Amino acid sequence: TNTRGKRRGTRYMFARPFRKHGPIPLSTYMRIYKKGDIVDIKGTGTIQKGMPHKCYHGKTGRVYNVTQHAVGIIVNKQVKGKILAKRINVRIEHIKHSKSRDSFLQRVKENEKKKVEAKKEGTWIELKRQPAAPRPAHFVSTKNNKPQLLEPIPYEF
Amino acid sequence: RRPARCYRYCKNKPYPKSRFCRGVPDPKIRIFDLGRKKAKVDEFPLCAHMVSDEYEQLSSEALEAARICANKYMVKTCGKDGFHIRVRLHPFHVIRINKMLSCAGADRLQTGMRGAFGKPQGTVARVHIGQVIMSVRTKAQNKEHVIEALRRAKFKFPGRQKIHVSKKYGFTKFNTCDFDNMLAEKRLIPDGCGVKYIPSRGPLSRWKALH
Amino acid sequence: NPMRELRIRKLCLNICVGESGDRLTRAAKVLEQLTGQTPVFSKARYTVRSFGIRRNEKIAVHCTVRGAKAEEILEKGLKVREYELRKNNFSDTGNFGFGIQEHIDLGIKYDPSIGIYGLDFYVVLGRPGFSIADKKRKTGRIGAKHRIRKEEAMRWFQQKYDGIILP
Amino acid sequence: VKVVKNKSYFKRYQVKFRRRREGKTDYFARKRLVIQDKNKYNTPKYRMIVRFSNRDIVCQIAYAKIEGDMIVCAAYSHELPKYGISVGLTNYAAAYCTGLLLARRLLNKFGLDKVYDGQVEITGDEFNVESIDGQPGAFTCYLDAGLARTTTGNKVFGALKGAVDGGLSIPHSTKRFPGYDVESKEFNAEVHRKHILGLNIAEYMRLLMEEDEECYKKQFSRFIKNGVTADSMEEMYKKAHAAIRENPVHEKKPKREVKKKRWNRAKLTLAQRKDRVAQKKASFLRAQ
Amino acid sequence: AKSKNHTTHNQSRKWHRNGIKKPRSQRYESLKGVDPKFLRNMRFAKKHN
RNA sequence: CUCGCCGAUCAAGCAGUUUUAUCCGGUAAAGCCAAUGACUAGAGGCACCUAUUCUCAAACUUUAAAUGGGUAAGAGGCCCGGCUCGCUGGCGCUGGAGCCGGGCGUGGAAUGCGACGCGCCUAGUGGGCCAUUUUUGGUA
RNA sequence: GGCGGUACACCUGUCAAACGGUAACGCAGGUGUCCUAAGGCGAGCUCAGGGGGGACAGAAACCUCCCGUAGAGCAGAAGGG
RNA sequence: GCUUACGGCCAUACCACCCUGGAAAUGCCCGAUCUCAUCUGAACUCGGAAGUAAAGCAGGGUCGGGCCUGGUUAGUACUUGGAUGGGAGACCGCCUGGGAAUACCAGGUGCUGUAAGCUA
Ligand SMILES: [Mg+2]
Ligand SMILES: [Mg+2]
Ligand SMILES: [Mg+2]
Ligand SMILES: [Mg+2]
Ligand SMILES: [Mg+2]
Ligand SMILES: [Mg+2]
Ligand SMILES: [Mg+2]
Ligand SMILES: [Mg+2]
Ligand SMILES: [Mg+2]
Ligand SMILES: [Mg+2]
Ligand SMILES: [Mg+2]
Ligand SMILES: [Mg+2]
Repeated sequence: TNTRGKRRGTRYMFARPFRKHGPIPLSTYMRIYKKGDIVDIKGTGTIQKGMPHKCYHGKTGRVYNVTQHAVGIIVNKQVKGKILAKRINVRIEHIKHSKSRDSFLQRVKENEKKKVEAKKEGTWIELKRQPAAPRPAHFVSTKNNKPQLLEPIPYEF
Repeated sequence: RRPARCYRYCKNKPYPKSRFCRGVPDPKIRIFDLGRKKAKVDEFPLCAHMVSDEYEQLSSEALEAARICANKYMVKTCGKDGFHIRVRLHPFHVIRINKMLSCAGADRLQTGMRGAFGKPQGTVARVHIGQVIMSVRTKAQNKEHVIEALRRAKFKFPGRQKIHVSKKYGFTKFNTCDFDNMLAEKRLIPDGCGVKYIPSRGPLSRWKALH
Repeated sequence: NPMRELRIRKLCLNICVGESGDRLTRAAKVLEQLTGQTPVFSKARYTVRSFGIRRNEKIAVHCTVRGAKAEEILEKGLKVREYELRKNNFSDTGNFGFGIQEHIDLGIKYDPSIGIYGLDFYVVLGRPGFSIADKKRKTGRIGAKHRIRKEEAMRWFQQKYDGIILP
Repeated sequence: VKVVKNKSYFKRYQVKFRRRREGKTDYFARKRLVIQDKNKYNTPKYRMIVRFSNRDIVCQIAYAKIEGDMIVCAAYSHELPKYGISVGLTNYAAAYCTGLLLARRLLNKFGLDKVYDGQVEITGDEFNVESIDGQPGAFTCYLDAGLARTTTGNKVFGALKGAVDGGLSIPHSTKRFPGYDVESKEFNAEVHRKHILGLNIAEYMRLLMEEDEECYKKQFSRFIKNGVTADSMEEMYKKAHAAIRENPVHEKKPKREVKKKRWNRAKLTLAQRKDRVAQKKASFLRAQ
Repeated sequence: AKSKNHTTHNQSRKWHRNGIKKPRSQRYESLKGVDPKFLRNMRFAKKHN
């Protein structure tokens, strides 16, 4: 069978991108991670301290504890057929702010920006998102765009 | 050895002779270019291939036997300096053979399928559908001899092969209808058996060296 | 032009004796009485039986002279060469060097105990501004129009010392 | 000889950081110096930057941000002629005054210049400003030596001594101050006060006149033409220390609106870049 | 007498039989594992307001 | 058993499914004129050296899918004010967190469904076999 | 079955089908140690290799210059860094 | 526009060669008494101001290498799902969706934050 090593199979996930080796850019160190914010988990082989396990590389959770160099994350991990809330300690070099909820917070502020206009104008502009509706009826002009006759080309070996 | 019916299909992953697969015997074919290989591009304009129609693996012995069959017919019909045969399949996939399974024994660590991973037996060339097996470049008037030389070498190969007279000029990657026009514009320079593509996007000193 | 004066930066010399022992420490005294400064011993990189050396043993001693004392020792060393050298003694990167068989021809009396050692003079020619590649902060490259060439350093030997360069 | 700088060399090549290729920033030391603990949540981690050119001393205070660290206060050594120091703008005494200027200027804009006066009279001994209960805490920062080799007597510790005497709470020890004997591991204070007030400069001005007055006029040419003699060295820097603690605030210069005349030539356009090749090709064909 | 070594064949059908329930993130999540210095001051900020 | 429907898809909440947004990966393919390794042929320059060329990798890879994994799609939200702290500190608001009060439904993707809600006890089983596809050993 | 082997407790790469997991007496290997530093920290330094040179000195001793993305080294297997 | 200090992203920033530039500033440069430092004041450290563009640095140049971006490759390769499709098989076609990479070609080559200073 396989080995139960903590880094078995992490040859490529913990490696660094091509021509992106060396020291970690310091902007990643000066990012503030408060409690309850959504962060991604992407382990780096450069910082061998506070590494997340390979099962959390690519997962996303929220921060519950903040320390000097690391952050406590609550991550979901499916073991066999149950999903468990894992509290893992990961240094800030292996995490980053998740832009998943940023699209939601952008829409929340934009929803509150457009409904206060209704209280000042008297409209009911719908705020709900809608799937891609069927294409409406349109006229396709052929003034300077004549339909070109296409034909299947003969076979060439 | 074992007949080629047993190692015909690309059933296993490519198993090359490397740091891990040690003990591979030397392939049967060691020479891939024959004829007047030291010929210029304008000397052998015609080119004909032996294109493979099946996704199989050709043994190194078949590549060696078909090379000799094609080489001997080109010498007697076009002279020893009137062709340049290029076997374009190098046997890199190593086929394995299990032990000589016998009745029983108090040694050899096994008698049946116990520890069945076999030792390297030979080398085959995994060919794809549409992949060239052998290429022959000759003069324009030797087309009938090349088609026949490659036709006789198909019998040394399993599966189905097609003999296709390429539109490229010799062993290059440029069509005959565009080859002579690119020589006039100094975009191609003869480099050994083929040409070297010279773009208009280098130092201008290299452009002055051509004109 | 004044900032391109082809001056000498350092005159490096070394005594490569066979192995360590009393012969080496007496060879280092030859350099300190020639250069006026305590030299530095050099250990062997590997172990070579055909040379009689092993790893991490002092087999050579060397020294470095920088100021006006460097061109003074170079003047005494070129007297033994009769103010003339070959052409291949000059490197394509400027600086050159030569060798002296007997150190007694450098202006000192021979001691019967201290055997006559042979040294190896290699002068590293320079130019005002070459220290930018040695300083730590803002370390920069010299450049093509400022580094010394072979024929440029040969003319320096023919003008400052009136030397004869053998073909 | 095989070429090492081939296409595969530059393809696989990974350039260092710009501040690393230029040899200005030590990112190994910067990571441990400017990065704030994560349980601080944007608490500014200040640092005192001391840099030396061939003619000027720079003293800055900044805190790291993602878009680039923001300079809070900056004091230069060419601002000393305003306070009396006309020459020797890069010595250990000017470093103390440039650090003292940065310390008194920072506390002036933060409104706590009346508190934390430091040492008005210079003793040279160990001094650390302490925060008074009930009063706003003392400004705490750290020394950013940069690439300077922190040897005992480096002028980065003169600006460090000038800042801790101005009211800044910078942690340090007297091991790297000029006057720390390594074999006895004892620190003498009055010998440090000599380098602070330039007494070690006055001794050099005196021994040159007593040995070779021609070499004295070469070493201190601008000292004698500015009326700065060896006997007025200690008192000149003392007047600057008093003048700095009185008027530390910097007055910016009014920006002069100019014609915006760029001197060097601009890049050749794609038309000029192609026509130059078309002209070289035509010139090569006429010659043959 | 050899047998089958390892299998995950029927497991997915057994997992979704009673459903793969996500962990219920209850309101006011617990404070176990937080920084003891942070919890010490937080318990001082609660006994004085 | 706790509820929900009763008592108005009230709305939440949920999903072996999509949608939107956001990350994760190094397999297929591709590449080796890019690195590591393997390999064929000439050619140029003063065996190498340079520019090309044939053919490859499962324990190689610049590059890189499809399918897939995680997360987010609101009142447990958003915004505002006050207060507490022994933690943090130039700056009782500098951080931070906690507590309290107030304001604002156009519940702010689609579809479906009562919550596969919360427990307790628990038998049987723990020899499996087969097919499409993927895939290892083996001539099979 | 026995003999052999240990696939019996572990580790690397692969198998493994781009989350994780995933078998065979699958593959290529490693382990029952070693280290008062080969642990900790600070400072300085740059390596492998190649080239030009330079008494004895040569294909390899030492000095020196230039080039050198790490191609060296990091106790060990391999991968990562 | 430019010169520095600290930076952010970390080659559109690198590499080679060529040319131009010193207003301030920078750099080289001038010295070793003190602090300090080495075999050696080269470096490091310290003291200084005779020279001003040789180098650094900056800005240009190259049908430059590299890098970056886009096009082409290509709806190609591959791939989700489907068939009592084809073929002895190897494999292939179609249906339903998703969709690459090199060669090749073209363009571009640092952007910017805080602070201080200067209009050759
Ligand atoms: Mg294994
Ligand atoms: Mg383990
Ligand atoms: Mg550790
Ligand atoms: Mg059994
Ligand atoms: Mg079993
Ligand atoms: Mg079983
Ligand atoms: Mg049971
Ligand atoms: Mg049981
Ligand atoms: Mg077990
Ligand atoms: Mg998978
Ligand atoms: Mg110039
Ligand atoms: Mg280019």
